[PDB]
Amino acid sequence: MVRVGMRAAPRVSLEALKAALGGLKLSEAKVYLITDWQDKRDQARYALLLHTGKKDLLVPDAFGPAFPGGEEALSELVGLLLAQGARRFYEAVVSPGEMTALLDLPPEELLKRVMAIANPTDPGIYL
Amino acid sequence: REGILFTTLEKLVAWGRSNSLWPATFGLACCAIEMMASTDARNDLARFGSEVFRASPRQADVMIVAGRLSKKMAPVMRRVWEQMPDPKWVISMGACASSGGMFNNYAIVQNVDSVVPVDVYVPGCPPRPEALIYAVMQLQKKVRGQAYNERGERLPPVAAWKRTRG
Amino acid sequence: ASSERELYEAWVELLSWMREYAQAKGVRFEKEADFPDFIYRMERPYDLPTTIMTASLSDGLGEPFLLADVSPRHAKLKRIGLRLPRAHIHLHAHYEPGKGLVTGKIPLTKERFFALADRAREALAFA
Amino acid sequence: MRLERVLEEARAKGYPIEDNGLGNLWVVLPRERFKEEMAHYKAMGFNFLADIVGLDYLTYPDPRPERFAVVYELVSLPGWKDGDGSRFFVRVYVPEEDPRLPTVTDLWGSANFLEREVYDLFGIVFEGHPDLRKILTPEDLEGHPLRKDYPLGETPTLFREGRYIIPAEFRAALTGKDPGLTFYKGGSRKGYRSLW
Amino acid sequence: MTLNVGPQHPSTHGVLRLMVTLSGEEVLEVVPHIGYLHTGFEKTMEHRTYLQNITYTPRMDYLHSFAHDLAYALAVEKLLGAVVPPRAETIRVILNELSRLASHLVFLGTGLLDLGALTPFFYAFRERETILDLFEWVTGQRFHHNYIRIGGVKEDLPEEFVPELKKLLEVLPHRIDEYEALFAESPIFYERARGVGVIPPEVAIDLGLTGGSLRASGVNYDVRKAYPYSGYETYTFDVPLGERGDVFDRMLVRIREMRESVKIIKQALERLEPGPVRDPNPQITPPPRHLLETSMEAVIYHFKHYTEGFHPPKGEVYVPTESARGELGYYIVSDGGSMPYRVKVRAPSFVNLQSLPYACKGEQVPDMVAIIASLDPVMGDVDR
Amino acid sequence: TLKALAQSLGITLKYLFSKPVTVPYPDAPVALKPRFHGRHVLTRHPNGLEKCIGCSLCAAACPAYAIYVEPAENDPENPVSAGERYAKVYEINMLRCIFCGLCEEACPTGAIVLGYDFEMADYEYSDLVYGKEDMLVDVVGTKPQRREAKRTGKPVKVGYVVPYVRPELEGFKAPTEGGK
Amino acid sequence: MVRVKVNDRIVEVPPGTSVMDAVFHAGYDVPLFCSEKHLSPIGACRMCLVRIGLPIQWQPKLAASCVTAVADGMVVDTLSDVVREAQAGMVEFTLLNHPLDCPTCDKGGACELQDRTVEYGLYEKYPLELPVYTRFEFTRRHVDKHHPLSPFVILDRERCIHCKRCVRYFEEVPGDEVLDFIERGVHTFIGTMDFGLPSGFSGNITDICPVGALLDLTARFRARNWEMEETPTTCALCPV
Ligand code: SF4
Ligand code: SF4
Ligand code: SF4
Ligand code: SF4
Ligand code: SF4
Ligand code: FES
Repeated sequence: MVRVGMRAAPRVSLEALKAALGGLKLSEAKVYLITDWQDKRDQARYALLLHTGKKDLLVPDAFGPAFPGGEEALSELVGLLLAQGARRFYEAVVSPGEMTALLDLPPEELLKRVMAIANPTDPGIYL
Repeated sequence: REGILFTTLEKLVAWGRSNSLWPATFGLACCAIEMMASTDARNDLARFGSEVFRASPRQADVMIVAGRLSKKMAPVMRRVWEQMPDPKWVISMGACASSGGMFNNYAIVQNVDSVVPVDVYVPGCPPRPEALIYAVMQLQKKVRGQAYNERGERLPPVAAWKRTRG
Repeated sequence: ASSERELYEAWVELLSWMREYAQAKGVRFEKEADFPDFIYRMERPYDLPTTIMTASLSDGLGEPFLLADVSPRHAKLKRIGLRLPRAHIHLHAHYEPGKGLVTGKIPLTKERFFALADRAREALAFA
Repeated sequence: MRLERVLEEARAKGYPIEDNGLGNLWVVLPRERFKEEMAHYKAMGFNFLADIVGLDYLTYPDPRPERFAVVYELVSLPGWKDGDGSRFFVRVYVPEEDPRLPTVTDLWGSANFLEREVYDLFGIVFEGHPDLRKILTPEDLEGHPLRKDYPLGETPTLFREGRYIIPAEFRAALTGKDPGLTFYKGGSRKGYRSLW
Repeated sequence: MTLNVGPQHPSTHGVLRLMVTLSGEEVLEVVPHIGYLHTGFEKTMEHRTYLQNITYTPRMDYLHSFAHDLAYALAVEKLLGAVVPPRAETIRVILNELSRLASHLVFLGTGLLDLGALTPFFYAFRERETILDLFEWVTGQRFHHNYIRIGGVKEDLPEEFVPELKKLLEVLPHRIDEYEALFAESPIFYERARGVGVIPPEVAIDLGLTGGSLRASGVNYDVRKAYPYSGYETYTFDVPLGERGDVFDRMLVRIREMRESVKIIKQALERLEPGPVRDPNPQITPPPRHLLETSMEAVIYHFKHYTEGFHPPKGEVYVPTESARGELGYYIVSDGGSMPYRVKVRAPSFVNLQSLPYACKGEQVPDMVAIIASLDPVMGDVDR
Repeated sequence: TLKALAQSLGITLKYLFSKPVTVPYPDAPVALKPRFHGRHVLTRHPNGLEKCIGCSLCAAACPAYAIYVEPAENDPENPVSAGERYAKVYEINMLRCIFCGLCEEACPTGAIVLGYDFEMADYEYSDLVYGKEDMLVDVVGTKPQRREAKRTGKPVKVGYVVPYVRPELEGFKAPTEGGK
Repeated sequence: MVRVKVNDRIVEVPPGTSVMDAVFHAGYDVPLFCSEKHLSPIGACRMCLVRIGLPIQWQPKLAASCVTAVADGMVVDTLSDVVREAQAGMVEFTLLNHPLDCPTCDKGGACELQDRTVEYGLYEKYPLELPVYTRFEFTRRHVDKHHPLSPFVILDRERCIHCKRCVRYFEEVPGDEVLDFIERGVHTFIGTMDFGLPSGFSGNITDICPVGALLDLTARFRARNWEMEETPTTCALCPV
């Protein structure tokens, strides 16, 4: 599993993911948006885990309106996922204290946890 | 044209829609049976305008998600909602629908607002049929523009009017 | 018998005396404990005039030099007790009808209690 | 009457017989003898196949032979042609790295959906099944939920101002392998049973 | 025509997905697809106190919920050696038969509406509303009621319950007789149901169709007689049966069952004498709430019981019961902790569904809905 | 069985001429039984002191984990509860709450007791997490009801009537059977 | 090594072993209030009582397994009806004067008194008999409550069950006798004439006290024992 970007750097994370994704087809990939506080999205932060099935890609909690330009970064990100043909979007709810260590767990544990906790979501709520 | 752009016409059409609210039940669990009780001959949601009940989704404005929404049912309910006419509203009935409820696990969606734009929430396990009527009057006066939250804000008539569907 | 009511009344009376001595001498008074039969009474009725079971006079250091307690509403052999900590001194007051509050046979007057408290303060109080 | 002959037949061939003083009976057959033995059981007149229940003993305080254990429930209807009413369980242990077990679908058509369920929840593969398809867990779900190595997947509960609850750290109740909140658990909280 | 009758549409009650392989107006074979209601009780319960689980038992079969409550309570009582008071036992049988009547009412209403006419749903639901008023009177809840306890029941009955129960027991015989008068002499329902629903007892046994649609095919097996648990051994009991299992015989058997249940309720109410309500063993039952202000032992036990709970012995246990949908039971593995090691539920609605492709094999397309409604499925039980 | 069509029509006619049975909520107040599981209330002693000693037993007994209890030390000058401990923060997520009554059942001081209000449907997830001061016996109504009565100036009318309120609800005022 | 038998099981055990440790080494259990790890066992709570045979030659009276040495080939009984009856009685004697604070007690879910009570107390006497929790119907000991002994430690002399843990520790491990009993009989209570609590290791008595007598002032009234999330880690304030 790869980890790109850095926390609280929305545009750096967005550009790093733009470069790293390339021409990868996301028709069978699963996009996990990791966040806290289900209800309040105005101050929410977001991390991303991209489970392609053959390899996974991690981006730390650097998206969302919680950071300057992070809202537009999340919108562009989800828009690009949809453009690349991603259909399966999920929203994972972790505790604020978890969110940091969860990206420091080993890949298999982190991915099993995310797949267990993820909720099917309308990507439109991030557009 | 969405019921807008004239002071009298929009209030009139909102009146019309509010009283003509057409429920389409999406029964999942025991919340669905407690909603079936909201139609019997003790307390009927058959007076305000909800007498008729068209199983088709092309024919109703109100989508009432009644029960626990399993993650395997989420895309089905998603597409049933997308396959509705556009002036449409969403009620989330019961704890399992509103939040994860007492079933906090891999199987159940922890907020139906994740998949569908929810208009009204109604707690309870099950929520009483009269609480559901309170919710539909709540939605009624919401589409009348008579609804406010605890913060003082007026609420838009139609949620799912604010989302980039795709 | 019905002595209980006047016993709790005189208990409130003794508490009033303790508060007055505290305010006069500028020494700390403390309500130590309330009645469990009033805390944990949920719907159950409470007829006692006050809900306070234990009180104390503590010196400047907070270590008590005088302790006073009353038996709960439901206990057998009801009494009121006094204790000088560190002095191995214990007193047991009852209530005799017509006479008043008595330690054994000796009437327990406010003046008696004031003299006992002053001696206790001067001897036991550290600061 | 047919249960007495089952006990007599199992004891003679060295099959362990587990019994609690509450009225429940097991007959644990080895992996080899499982299929043919339960075929013989159906031949003995066991009309009805009630349940196929899979068990993951990973987190059990006492150890067991193998991680997984499958328990079948066989019955003979009392009100049918010649109904005794004899009902009993057959337990069969299954290795962690060999999640195989012959189906009895050919014997009872009841085992069909039950064995599909056991395959869904545990990685237990049933040999000779007409269709081993995931029944209950979502089509895209990865793994087998009910084996203890699979997380329950809880979501925190939410309140007003940063105040949240994590159930796994909020739970006061203890499991069997949980030491408890004191230095140890003894007595009732290491197991308790009243004498009727 | 491999036609996909989707989940919840069109008006297939008990959300289910069907791949009807079918050419014409027959039914070649229905490929069932379930799992749309899977909540994960068998896993979630491993992380709940035994007392907490009493909130989880009604919610699977939410029509006949007190059967779940009773099965689970009895299994735990067997495992930890508890003693049930006789009056508590009588109350438990009354509540179970009452929830049975409610479930039978809802089943028959749903079937008649599913195919047939809409009108007879409302009378059954009026009687169900009277029953739900009884349930509110006693437990403060319509269903999912948290009333049963491991020792017994939560608390005693109010004064007003017995008069209203007698009122309903007096009105019900005429009501059930009215439903029978409408249905049994079926004008169109006869030519709709008599033929359809082929239920050979051999295939019912091979596929394990135990759930109350088996006796409609002429098999006399009821748990309340074969394996008496809650004192039904001490009741005058008629077990209705059917000649050849069809929708007609299924429905009429269930109506006679409702009248017999009413007679059982009358009998139990007659044999009712005052007494205690739950096993006073403090390891099992929380201390009385009145002396929580007096005893240190009371306070400690209250605190410990309501936080940690209690620890049953290490062992596995199972008890069978008869609900309005057939054989029900809990296989409980306890490890000596305050939360159960594992709880597996035998789902009668789940085992009964293996006989659906066979039952509706060759039947009509409109009748594919009636034959499903007549089998009385509950997807909260099936998916679970 | 041709007779059955006629008999069916006849009984349907009889019940047509049977007019009455229904209750018109909200125009008619719903009759609730005394033990109904409604809006949580925190109860006070006759002294006016709150019963709640903040013992988190209602949260520990919560199967949905919907109760958050932050405790604090009673102030002798102006006390809140009967012991040395009271409820500084008492929140219950009605959307997580499953309405057991186990919180009351674990309540040793009888503070938390389920009420009778059911008209608590609201629009926002974050508004359905009820706080202490939304549940005290002194309050009359649910959150949307009160908000409507304030943005309306028209007092709150509850849509229920009961024969009486339970003793555990001491202080809880409700319309009772026609006593008013 | 020494050969011991606990109620159905055989144990090898080093000679200087305590009977209580041989019991737990066999996997059994027994109440434990007065004794503590790294502290001198002295029979005070009298909770560790078991039966001992050294032949069938049973000892006349029950042995305090905390202060009883082990002998080669010794039998120890912890399951006898009489043993469990005596355990319940001692638990009752300990609960005699306790202040009824469990719900409002900061000791919450992890109270050795609570847990050994719920483990061993209320022995099964022999039907649906209506049993009694408490026989003692007199006035309990009421003494000074919630007394700050220092900026970090609070003292509830009522919750004290008069074990020896805190004074024993203060004498042995840090070597600062800044805590001891004052009076005797039932009037015994913990006090000090060295009030500041000078020892730089005073806070451990908070962990040791099996009851809510000695509690942590810096964390008073913050959460209940089960509610807190525990993060096991290492302290980086100094190199130990
Ligand atoms: S909230 Fe309660 S009544 Fe509704 S679906 Fe969930 S369990 Fe059933
Ligand atoms: S009634 Fe609500 S708050 Fe109380 S224990 Fe149940 S879910 Fe928790
Ligand atoms: S159980 Fe009762 S006294 Fe304890 S915190 Fe809850 S409401 Fe307050
Ligand atoms: S010290 Fe233990 S038994 Fe005593 S009040 Fe505290 S928790 Fe309860
Ligand atoms: S204060 Fe605590 S540690 Fe010290 S003697 Fe008392 S119970 Fe034992
Ligand atoms: S444990 Fe041996 S006496 Fe205290």
